[PDB]
Amino acid sequence: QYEVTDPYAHSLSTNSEYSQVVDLNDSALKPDGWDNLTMPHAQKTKADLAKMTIHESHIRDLSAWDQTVPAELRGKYLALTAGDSNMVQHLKTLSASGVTHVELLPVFDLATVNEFSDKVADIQQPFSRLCEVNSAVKSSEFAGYCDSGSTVEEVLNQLKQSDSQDNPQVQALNTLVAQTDSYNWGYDPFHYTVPEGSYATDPEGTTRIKEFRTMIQAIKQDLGMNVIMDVVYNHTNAAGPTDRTSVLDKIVPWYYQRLNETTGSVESATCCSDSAPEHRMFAKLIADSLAVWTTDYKIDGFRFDLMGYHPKAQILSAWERIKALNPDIYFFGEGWDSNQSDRFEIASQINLKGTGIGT
Amino acid sequence: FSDRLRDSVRGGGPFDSGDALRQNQGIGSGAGVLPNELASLSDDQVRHLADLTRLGMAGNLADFVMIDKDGAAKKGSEIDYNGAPGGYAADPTEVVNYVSKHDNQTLWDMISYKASQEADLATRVRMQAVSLATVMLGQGIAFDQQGSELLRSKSFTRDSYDSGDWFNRVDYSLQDNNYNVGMPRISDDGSNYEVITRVKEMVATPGEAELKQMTAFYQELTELRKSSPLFTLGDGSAVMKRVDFRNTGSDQQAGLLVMTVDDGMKAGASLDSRLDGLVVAINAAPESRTLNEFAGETLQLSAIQQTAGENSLANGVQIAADGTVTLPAWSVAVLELPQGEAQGAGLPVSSYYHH
Ligand SMILES: [Ca+2]
Ligand SMILES: [Ca+2]
Ligand SMILES: [Ca+2]
Ligand SMILES: [Ca+2]
Repeated sequence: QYEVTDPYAHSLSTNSEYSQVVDLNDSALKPDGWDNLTMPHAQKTKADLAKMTIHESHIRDLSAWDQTVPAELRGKYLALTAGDSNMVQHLKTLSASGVTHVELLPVFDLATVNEFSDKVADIQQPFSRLCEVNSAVKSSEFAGYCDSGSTVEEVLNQLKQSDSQDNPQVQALNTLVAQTDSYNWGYDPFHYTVPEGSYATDPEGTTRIKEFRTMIQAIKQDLGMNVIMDVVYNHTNAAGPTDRTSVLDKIVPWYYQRLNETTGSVESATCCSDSAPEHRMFAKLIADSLAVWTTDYKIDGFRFDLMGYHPKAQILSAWERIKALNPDIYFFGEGWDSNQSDRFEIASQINLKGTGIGT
Repeated sequence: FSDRLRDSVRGGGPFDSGDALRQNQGIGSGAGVLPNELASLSDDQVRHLADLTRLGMAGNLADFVMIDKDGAAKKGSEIDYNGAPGGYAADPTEVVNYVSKHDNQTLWDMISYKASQEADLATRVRMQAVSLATVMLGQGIAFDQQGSELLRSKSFTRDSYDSGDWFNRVDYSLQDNNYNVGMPRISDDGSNYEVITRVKEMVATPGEAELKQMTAFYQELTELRKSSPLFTLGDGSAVMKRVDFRNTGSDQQAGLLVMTVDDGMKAGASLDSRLDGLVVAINAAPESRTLNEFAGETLQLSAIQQTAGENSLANGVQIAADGTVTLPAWSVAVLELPQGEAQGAGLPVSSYYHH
C-alpha cells in the first residue's frame, strides 16, 4: 500500500514527488508564437536527411561556465536565450557554417539530481555549502576547507598544483562533490514524458514546460537548428516496491521490467533496471510518450539509448505512429548487439537495413 | 512470568538442593562449554537449554517455528519444558523473562554454585552479564531483581524473606556485593552447607572495580534494548514475520546464541528508519567463535557498544570487510544492518512453517 506518481504524468512538483494535472495546449505554457514554429531544416527526403549535421550538447556543459550568460540562467534551458553570450553566439556561428541539428542529452525527468536547491551544492558556491549538504566531506581529507571562505571551484584549482598519478587529490574531492552536485548526463529515467526540473528556474509546477518550449523556440528560430531529443526507454532508474524512483514497477509489478527467466530478478544488462519494450503496454507507453515530445514539444528527431534492447517491431510500430503527427520525423539509436535475440528480433545495425531507422 | 528461559540460563530449577545446585549448570554457568567438576550434563541436554533460551528470547510464543536440538522444525508449544509446552504465549507482551528475583538464589549466587573452578572473577562478571543479555535483548518483557547490576549476593540465602538487613544488603557505596557474609539460614539452606563450602572460596569477592564493570555492562544492555523498535516488536505476528535464529540444529556450537530481526521489505513496514535488520550474538563459551552466516553482509557494531570501548561486552568483536564476525569469549554483540536510501531486503525469516 503506497501512493505512486503517474507514469503518464506531463507536469510534476519539485523532485517529482507529486504528479500535476496539466493542459500542454495552454497559451500560458507557450512562448510567443509557439503555435507557428516550424522546423528550420527539411527532413522530407533521404537527400534532406543526409544533410543532417548533429552537435550533441548537455544543459550544464553549455552554460555552466559561460560568464556572458546571466548567473541565474547558467545550467538552465533559458541559457539558450542569452543572445549576447559566448556560447549562444558560438552556436549561432556554427549554425551559419553548417551545423543543422542540436542533440540534447537527457532533458526528460531524470532521477539523479536533487531538484531541491538547498539539498544541493555546486563548485561555483563556497566550500562551507558543500559540507552543509554533504555529510561525507565533513569526515574526509578535505574537512579543513569547511572553515575557509573559498569556493569549491577555488579549492579544486589549488589541488591541481600537487595533483599527480601518486596523489590524485583533484578527483578525490570531485567524487564527493559529484554526490551533491547538479551534474549528471541523466540516463536515469524517473518520468518519461515530463521535462527535467533542475534545468528550470523553478521546478515546482508547470514553469519547466514554458521554459523548455522557450529553449526550443530559441534553438529553432534564433539559432536556426532542428532539435533531437536523446531518449532512454531501455531502462527505468529503479524497480521494486520501496525505491523512491520506482514508478512503473510499483503500479504493475513484474510487467514493465525485463526479468530473469529463473529468478524473476529485474535484469540489469543496460545498467540499472531493464525495461520491457516487448510488452504491449510498455510499447504503448513509449509511443504515447514520443507523441507528446513530437507535437507538444515540437521535437524533430529521437536518439534511442541502447536501442538493441528494443524489438525492431516496436521501433517500427512507434515510428509509423509518430509519422502521423510529423511525417518527417527521424529515429536513430545505438543498435549494438544487446544479447536479446533469444527473446525477439532486436533493433540492431544489421536488422534495421532498409527500415529507415538509423544506427 | 516465564520459567522456561529462567531455568535454561540459570541452571537447574527451584527445589534443587545439595550437589544438584552445582551439577545443574546453565547457559551462563557454562553448561557443556566449560563444565564444573560435578557436572554430568549431556550434549543433547545442553542443546535443549539453547532451544528453550532461543524460544524465550523470541518472547516464548506457542506458534513460533524454530529448528530444534535435533534439526526438526518445531512450534514453540512443541518444545518440551518438564512435560509442559515450552512456548505458550500469543504475543511477547504476555511473557516476563528473568534470571533473578527476590525469591530463590541471586544470579551471582547461582553462578558461584555453578561456575567451573577455572572461571576467574572477570569471566564470572561477564557470565552475569551474558545471563542478563538473554532477558535484556529478548522480545519478551525484561524483568530483573534490584542489585543484579551490582553482582548482588545473599551469601547463598534461598528464601531471604526474614533474613533481615544482613543478608538482603545492597551496598550502594559499591565496596562489595555482600558475598560470604555468613552461612545462610540452617532451616532452609543447611542441606547445602557442604556445597557452599566447596564453592565459596573458589573465587575472590567483587570490589568497587567489579561492581562498576557490571553496572557499565548493565547500562550497555538496557541502552541497546531502547536503541531499536526491532528489539521490542510487541505483536506475536511481528515476531514470527521478523525474528529467526542461526547456529541451530543438531550440528550447533554450544553457548552461541544468534538472533536475527528483519526490517527488510519481506517483513512489511520499515520500523527502524536507520536499520534494515538486527543481529544479537551471545557467545556464552570460553573459546572465541566465528560467524560466517552473514557472508558478505554489510554489518556494523552498535554505536552504543563502540562508544563503550574496552568496557564493552563486545570489546574485541571483529567485523571483517568480507562480512565475517569474530566473537571473543563471554561476549555479547549487537550487529546492525544499516538501511540505504530505501528499505532493502534485510534478514528474511526461513518461513519454514506458518498457521
Ligand atoms: Ca528530476
Ligand atoms: Ca550528480
Ligand atoms: Ca536473457
Ligand atoms: Ca527499515
